[PDB]
Amino acid sequence: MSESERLGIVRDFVAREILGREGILDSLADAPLALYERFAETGLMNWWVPKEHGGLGLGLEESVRIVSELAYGDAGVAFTLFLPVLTTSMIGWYGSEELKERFLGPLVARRGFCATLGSEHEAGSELARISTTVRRDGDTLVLDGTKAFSTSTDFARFLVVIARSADDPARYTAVTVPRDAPGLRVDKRWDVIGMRASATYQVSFSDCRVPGDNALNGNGLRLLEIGLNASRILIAASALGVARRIRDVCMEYGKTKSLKGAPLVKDGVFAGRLGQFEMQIDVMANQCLAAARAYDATAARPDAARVLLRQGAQKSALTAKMFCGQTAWQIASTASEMFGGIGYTHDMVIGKLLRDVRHASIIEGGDDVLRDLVYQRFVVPT
Amino acid sequence: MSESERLGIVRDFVAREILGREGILDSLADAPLALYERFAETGLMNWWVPKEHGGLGLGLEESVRIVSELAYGDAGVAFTLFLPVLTTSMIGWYGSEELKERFLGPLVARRGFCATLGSEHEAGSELARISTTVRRDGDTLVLDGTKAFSTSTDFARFLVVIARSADDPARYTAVTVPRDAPGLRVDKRWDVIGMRASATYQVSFSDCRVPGDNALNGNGLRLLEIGLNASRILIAASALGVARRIRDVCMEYGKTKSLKGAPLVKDGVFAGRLGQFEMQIDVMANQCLAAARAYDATAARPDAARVLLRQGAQKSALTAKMFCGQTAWQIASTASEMFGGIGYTHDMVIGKLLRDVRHASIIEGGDDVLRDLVYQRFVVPTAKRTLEH
Amino acid sequence: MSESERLGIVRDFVAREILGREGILDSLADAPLALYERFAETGLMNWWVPKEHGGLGLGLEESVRIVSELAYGDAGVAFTLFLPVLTTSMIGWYGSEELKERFLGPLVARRGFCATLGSEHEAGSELARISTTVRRDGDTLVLDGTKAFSTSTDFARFLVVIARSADDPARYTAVTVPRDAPGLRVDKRWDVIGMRASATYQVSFSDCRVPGDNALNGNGLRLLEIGLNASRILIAASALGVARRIRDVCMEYGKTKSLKGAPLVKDGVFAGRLGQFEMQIDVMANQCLAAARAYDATAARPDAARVLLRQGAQKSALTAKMFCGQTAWQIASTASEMFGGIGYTHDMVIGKLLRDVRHASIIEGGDDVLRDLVYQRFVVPTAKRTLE
Amino acid sequence: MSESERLGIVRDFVAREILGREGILDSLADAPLALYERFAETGLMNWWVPKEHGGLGLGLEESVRIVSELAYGDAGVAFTLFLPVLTTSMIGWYGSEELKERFLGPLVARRGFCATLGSEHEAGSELARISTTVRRDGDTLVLDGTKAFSTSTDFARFLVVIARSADDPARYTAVTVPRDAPGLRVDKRWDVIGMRASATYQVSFSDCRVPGDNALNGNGLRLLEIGLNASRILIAASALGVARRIRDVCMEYGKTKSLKGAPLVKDGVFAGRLGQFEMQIDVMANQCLAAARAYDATAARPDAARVLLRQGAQKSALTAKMFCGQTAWQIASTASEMFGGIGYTHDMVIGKLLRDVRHASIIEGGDDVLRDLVYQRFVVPTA
Ligand SMILES: Cc1cc2c(cc1C)N(C[C@H](O)[C@H](O)[C@H](O)COP(=O)(O)OP(=O)(O)OC[C@H]1O[C@@H](n3cnc4c(N)ncnc43)[C@H](O)[C@@H]1O)c1[nH]c(=O)[nH]c(=O)c1N2
Ligand SMILES: Cc1cc2c(cc1C)N(C[C@H](O)[C@H](O)[C@H](O)COP(=O)(O)OP(=O)(O)OC[C@H]1O[C@@H](n3cnc4c(N)ncnc43)[C@H](O)[C@@H]1O)c1[nH]c(=O)[nH]c(=O)c1N2
Ligand SMILES: Cc1cc2c(cc1C)N(C[C@H](O)[C@H](O)[C@H](O)COP(=O)(O)OP(=O)(O)OC[C@H]1O[C@@H](n3cnc4c(N)ncnc43)[C@H](O)[C@@H]1O)c1[nH]c(=O)[nH]c(=O)c1N2
Ligand SMILES: Cc1cc2c(cc1C)N(C[C@H](O)[C@H](O)[C@H](O)COP(=O)(O)OP(=O)(O)OC[C@H]1O[C@@H](n3cnc4c(N)ncnc43)[C@H](O)[C@@H]1O)c1[nH]c(=O)[nH]c(=O)c1N2
Repeated sequence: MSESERLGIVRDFVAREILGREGILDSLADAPLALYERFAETGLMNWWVPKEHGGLGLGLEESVRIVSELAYGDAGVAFTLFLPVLTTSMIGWYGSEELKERFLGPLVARRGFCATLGSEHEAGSELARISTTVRRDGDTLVLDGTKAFSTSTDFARFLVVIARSADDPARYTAVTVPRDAPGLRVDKRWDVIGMRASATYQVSFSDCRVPGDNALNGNGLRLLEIGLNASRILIAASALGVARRIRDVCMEYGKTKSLKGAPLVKDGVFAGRLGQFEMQIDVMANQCLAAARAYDATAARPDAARVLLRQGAQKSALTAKMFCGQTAWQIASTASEMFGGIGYTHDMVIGKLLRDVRHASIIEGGDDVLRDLVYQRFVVPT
Repeated sequence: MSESERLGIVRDFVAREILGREGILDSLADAPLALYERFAETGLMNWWVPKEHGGLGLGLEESVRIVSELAYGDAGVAFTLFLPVLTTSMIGWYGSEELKERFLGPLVARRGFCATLGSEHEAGSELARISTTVRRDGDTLVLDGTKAFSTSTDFARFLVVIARSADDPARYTAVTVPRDAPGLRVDKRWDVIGMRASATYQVSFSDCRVPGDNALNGNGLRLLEIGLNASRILIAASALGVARRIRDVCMEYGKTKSLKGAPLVKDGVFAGRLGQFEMQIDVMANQCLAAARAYDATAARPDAARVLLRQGAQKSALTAKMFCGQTAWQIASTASEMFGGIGYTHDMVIGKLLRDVRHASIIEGGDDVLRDLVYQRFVVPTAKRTLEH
Repeated sequence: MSESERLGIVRDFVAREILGREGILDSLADAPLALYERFAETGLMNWWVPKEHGGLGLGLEESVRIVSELAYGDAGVAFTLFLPVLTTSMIGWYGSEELKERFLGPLVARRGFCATLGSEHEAGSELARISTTVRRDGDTLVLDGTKAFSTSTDFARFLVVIARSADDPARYTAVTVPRDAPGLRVDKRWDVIGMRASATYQVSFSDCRVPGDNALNGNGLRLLEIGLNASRILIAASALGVARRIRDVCMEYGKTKSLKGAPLVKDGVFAGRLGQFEMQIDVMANQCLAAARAYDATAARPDAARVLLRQGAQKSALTAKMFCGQTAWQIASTASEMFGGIGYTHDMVIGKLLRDVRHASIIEGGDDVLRDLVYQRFVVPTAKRTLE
Repeated sequence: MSESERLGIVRDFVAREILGREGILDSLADAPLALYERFAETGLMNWWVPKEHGGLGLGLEESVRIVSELAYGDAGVAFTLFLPVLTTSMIGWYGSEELKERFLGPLVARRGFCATLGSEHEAGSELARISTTVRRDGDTLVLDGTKAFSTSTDFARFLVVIARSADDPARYTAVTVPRDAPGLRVDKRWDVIGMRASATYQVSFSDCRVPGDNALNGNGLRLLEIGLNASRILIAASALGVARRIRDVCMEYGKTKSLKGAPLVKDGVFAGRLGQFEMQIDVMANQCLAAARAYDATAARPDAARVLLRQGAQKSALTAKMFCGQTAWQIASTASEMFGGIGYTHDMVIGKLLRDVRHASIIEGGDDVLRDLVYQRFVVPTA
């Protein structure tokens, strides 16, 4: 199947299961929504997983296009569908071959979800301070602690938990945990203000025991940073998709709205806003594609796992999320006033799109964290 | 009671009835919420209505402070409680003595709401194009048409409707209508994204008959512009109140959030944001008060109704709502990213405050409409006369 | 005469001596320009100095209107003419009666300038770290050190220098120094990017000796903060004046520029920008007037000097300079693109007005300094109190 | 000659002839400055001209890197050196072989400048209203009219003038004119507020006669739009280079400025600003490269001239100039306040860089014009 044919399948899924269903998608309905099963039936679930595990092995450049099309429909749906790339990419590069086969093989075959548990309430983004601990006890690993936010965990097949070693407090380990391990408790689902088609949870571990072979190889904080390269780029692509939707929603309104005796699409102030939007969308698209191409070129190296350990955070993954999160938010903010009073009602979608797009600058590192990281890694040394 | 004790009563009301009860206020609950009757128990309902019409006669300058305090708790509650100033000010200035005694005379003692119906879907802000018509039938006026948005109408005691005459080339008339006039239908309540403690309705008229004496005296679109001077200033005051709440929510979060081994209130980036917020709040407050003082000075003139026909839209009422609506949105927008992931949840109030404060730049004229009005009314005539000219 | 007649005199001065003379004012010519002596002849120099010293004693509210009219013509001319209020207000409240008669009397009668020397290179705005010292030597004070920027000093009658005592753990003192004091050296004039009708200097002291009675009474850094209340409000009023000029320059251009077959003043995008400008000018004006009225109400109190030591920096003086500096810069930035290519030449004044208005957010404390000061003085203590 | 080697030559030229010389560069000195002859001596003048006319034939992608390096030193020097691409690309695609041999050949070998005269005062960007006229007189063309702004004209070898046909008012023609043609008058040099190492002129024509074959083939307004694809992308690349310089000036100041007991490079507000600048520079770079790569792919087609007549303005050329002009101005605006009082003096370069970068959003179409063009061409039709 061609790349163009796959994108048409995604576009038909959006038109068929998302567009016109903003009501249910924005309702924080019992998870998972049936539409996720419908996406499974496309054959495109986990589309990035390598062919060695029965996946399609699609590159991140193609993923940018897929995610932009999904998020045009609903950013919470796109998020839920691409975010497992964070977990699978960490397992792909730093798990043993037997661990990869135990978890990734079934993930693809069963059309399932997985999740990564990094965030904690008190540590915040200062991840050296995380308090979730992992202890060796014979042939098992023992997890204890509370993890603040993780998406899809309740219906995931397995999780990767970033933990600090109690044995050596200077050591951090990523630990694979199956969903129904003893001692794993889903504490609650968060009442998110947007992306309300996604489900995000607080999770607690108390004497949670898993086999010793379940740890990934490497500093868990460095592995997390590497896994976030893919998800940060696709969060940027999601913001691009919402901005495209906002543009199209403005044009649909402008065709029928009258001002000064003509459709609003003929008005100079409106034209100026939409031309600025289109410029911004063009730049966001080129930035996402540049970042994805760089990601794919590195992942194609036969030594990619070792190369990525040296690299850590990819500069253009950080800058793509920063730029697209800021720009799509600014587009939504402008458009939130372009529909008069009806734009202040749920009869128009712009209110939802604005809440949805707000996630991009917040999740996986806010812009204070990421500005500092870009500065320390790519300005100070240069 | 002093002005200071009245504001203490308003603050106590917000503390007792609004703060901590944000869930019900954001729920679009069946209207009117019981808290509006509880506000009437303070003695402050319709606080601006002149002494000559049975009210406390508080000035708009004091109203700015009252609204700011109410909106600090909830902008939709504030909005519901001050918006009738638009209606009562038009009737007080331009209604006949008989009409004023019939509708304004009892309003304060009844603790009643009233509403103004200007907006329409097809006309937009081009109200010269309104399609709600008023036709004369002997000593009676007959209304027909659909009005797009009006706040509190369902539980209001009476309304003022802006209509175009069906008997004249281009004549506009403000017509007073009791809530239960036959022919008046409340079509639906709007599912608003914020201010969900306020209730706003679409309303239709079919052969709705009222006495000819129910028409206010004057060009109805000019009367509406004059009435909007007060509500535009108080919308600005509401945005100021929400901005003060956002500042305080940031400080409360910063006291217990840790960064680099110390509370966030010690961080330089945080301090910079809050110092900027405080500057913007100070500027908003001085603009609202300046606009209100100017309004009060005109309204105290003995010929105020005649003066206001000549003046029309007050420049600083327009610029107050423009500035405060923009600034408070910018503050909420900045603050929406200052709480990390928990700020993306309903565990924090910022998401609600962002939806609430968004109303200020939209309602009673968006900023494209208001920039053009300021330009045409004040910039163009001035440009004739400048030292650079 | 009346306040309106006074403002007409200022407007006439601007129309006759400033407007149309962009080239000379922007040239960093030998200072002071002759137009300053022309202004002296109006009888309005040092218009704020109290009548007890021969001055007109005009309030800061009126000063806002005067300065905005001057700055409409040229922000550097306005700056040069109002900035001595920083120095004279400190001397007026915290100098001895003898010191006030020795310096303020002649300043008015002789139509002179004076300056305040606070800023230093190494200390920056962290003026607790200033390295300019003052040492007692019997009944005389001895000053040593380098001061970074001070306006009009070379042709000023006298200065007030903020110094750190060499005889105390941490004592700061404001010291009056006559221009002809031996040991006072004007190192150089700064080649400023805008306000090139003003002259600002680096100044050094070496064994510069003055009588002990030349010291003002009080913590020198607090006195400075109090003196800056007036000058910060008037910097705000200057930015307001420049914003008014930018609005008017846009309207004059728009009347004769054609677009889509009609004057640009009929265009919707233009109307929106100018409506936004006018909103911002109105808000700036009301902020400046509020700050000035609060300043005037405090200064009218019989115990004003004592009250001001307790109050220090005035919240609305800081917020006025912050707001007007940011807003006038935003207006100039927008306008710098509104004239097409001719706007990128000296045939239009917008390039100069942009450079001129840039001063307002930089001078007398940048916005990083001022946001932090507003935060520490007004946000942190009131967070002890709030309904939430 | 590797590409990295060529870029090293450019960087060495910037270090030798530009850095530390802001005084002279900002002074609107007698033009052309001697440094342009020094650039000619590198062998890189007119580096984009195809090898068919003796040029190096470098693509626009490499040109983006070259211009960014030049503009890092001085945007006005960069502008003067790359802007002839507008003129040469028009002649290359729409001139006859004889015209190309007559004007493009010698341009490369003689290391000269050429210029395009499009803008007019009364027409503004409403170019259908241009009033400069061209009339046929036998086998010759007669030009009459005043052109508002043209860069390097006084020392150019030749010009392309956009004119309206006096015979058929519906027709627009691009006409090549030798600099020394009788009837061509350089009226004045504009006193520009920035890029004061460049020279831009008002030019008038009175009975200016040239051979008929000096005309390019095609609608002159469409040809101008096509030529502007390259120059608009390189204006964006110039703004990028100035933004990189501003970042570096901030870092050099922050290393020696003290704040709360530590160098300013340790301060959180400063780090936030510079991290934001670096993100914006990365995005600008990737947008310029994407636009240049699309330009190069189209220019490499055998039928490029025909393809480009259909295409007209390239979307990503417009969006690159729009984005980079806005972003680099915003960076300059923020930095103009980051140096305290010394930043308000000519002891610091930020004042000049601010004036320099201001050109990018203004020249070759302001953003009101370009937002409307992007809207009409790329938003409205895509139903
Ligand atoms: C819907 C949804 C979905 C998910 C998640 C959250 C949400 C809301 N997350 C967690 C999310 O990625 C996380 O919330 C963000 O990275 C932000 O980190 P914190 O909330 O800890 O705030 P954090 O502590 O980083 O920042 C909070 C505030 O503190 C200030 N601050 C922080 N750093 C600063 C600095 N350097 N300088 C100045 N100020 C600074 C700022 O005001 C900032 O807004 C997650 N997690 C996970 O592990 N797996 C998952 O699947 C998901 N998915
Ligand atoms: C919660 C709530 C409560 C109320 C109301 C609304 C809501 C949402 N209103 C109505 C409200 O005041 C009204 O919606 C606003 O004035 C805006 O008018 P329109 O919705 O018609 O949009 P409008 O047609 O004015 O604008 C829609 C869009 O058109 C564009 N546009 C409009 N004018 C333009 C211009 N000059 N130039 C360029 N673009 C332009 C802009 O994109 C703008 O966003 C009301 N009404 C009433 O009568 N009584 C009441 O009590 C209330 N209360
Ligand atoms: C034309 C002209 C005229 C005058 C003056 C200057 C000029 C240019 N001044 C001096 C002027 O008031 C002084 O330049 C400003 O107050 C700023 O002080 P510094 O230059 O020391 O920079 P300062 O050290 O305050 O700031 C420099 C940079 O450091 C950063 N920074 C500083 N504080 C920060 C913070 N808290 N947080 C984060 N970042 C921070 C910022 O990047 C800022 O731009 C003056 N002086 C005088 O005594 N008498 C006079 O008459 C005049 N008049
Ligand atoms: C240093 C320098 C160098 C050069 C040039 C200029 C300068 C200053 N130019 C000319 C330059 O490209 C030209 O100035 C710009 O394209 C802008 O065109 P106009 O100046 O005619 O203003 P234009 O008329 O396009 O715009 C002026 C103002 O009108 C308003 N406006 C315009 N269009 C609008 C719209 N659609 N909607 C709303 N408002 C609108 C805006 O306020 C705008 O700022 C040139 N020319 C040439 O032929 N050859 C060359 O080499 C050069 N190089």
